[PDB]
Amino acid sequence: DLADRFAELERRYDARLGVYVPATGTTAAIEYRADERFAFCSTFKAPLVAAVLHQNPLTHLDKLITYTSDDIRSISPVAQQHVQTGMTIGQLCDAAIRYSDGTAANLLLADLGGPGGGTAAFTGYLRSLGDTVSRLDAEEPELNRDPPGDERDTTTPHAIALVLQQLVLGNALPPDKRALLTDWMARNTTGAKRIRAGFPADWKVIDKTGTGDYGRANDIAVVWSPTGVPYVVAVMSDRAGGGYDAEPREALLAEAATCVAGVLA
Repeated sequence: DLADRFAELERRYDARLGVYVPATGTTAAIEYRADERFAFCSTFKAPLVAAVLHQNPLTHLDKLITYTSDDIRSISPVAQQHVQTGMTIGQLCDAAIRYSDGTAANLLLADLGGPGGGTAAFTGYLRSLGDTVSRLDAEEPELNRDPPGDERDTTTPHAIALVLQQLVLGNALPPDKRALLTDWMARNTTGAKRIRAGFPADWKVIDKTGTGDYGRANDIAVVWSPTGVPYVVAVMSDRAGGGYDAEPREALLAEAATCVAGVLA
């Protein structure tokens, strides 16, 4: 009945909802618009940190990266406070995952692929994980603003779930690197009202959110049942009918996750 429940969510919230939960050995795949493109918004910062971690020795995380206040062209709660100091790469990975800092992400992009090639190199990193569908094309903030229907800066819940399933559950990062990506997302500050709110509090929830224009509200998560069985949950939504300033409805994501929690019970 999962289709009819998800469709009622789309009726009630006036939204397009995309859900993908990969099949496990015990469970079938839960999928709803799972192969439609949704904007990444800030969800790309999780694989972005993975890409930085993967390409460099843990020594790189202590390289201090300098930037100005004019480099702050986006919501940057943490970077905001060093508009001349500089941060260490590990702290940008931190700010980019936990506070969704936009400046952190732009700097992490530049670290990854240089001044002109950050989004191509990020995209290439996903390609190397077997994701041939996702694309990042702009930096912060333009990547949150592409028109509905535009393929630029989009992923699919299917693609980003499979990517996530390789980063946290798979062997895409060495144990220590994997451990730090898992740490940052589990200490996220932004996801309380989305997938986390839809899952019973003794399931473990690790996530990275994205929010953008056209009512875009995303959460990608790995969750662990009380007995430790891991599931990956990608929930993406937009409310494009309302125009660029349409309000995102976090509660839609929480509800999606509640349905997911009820079939993985």
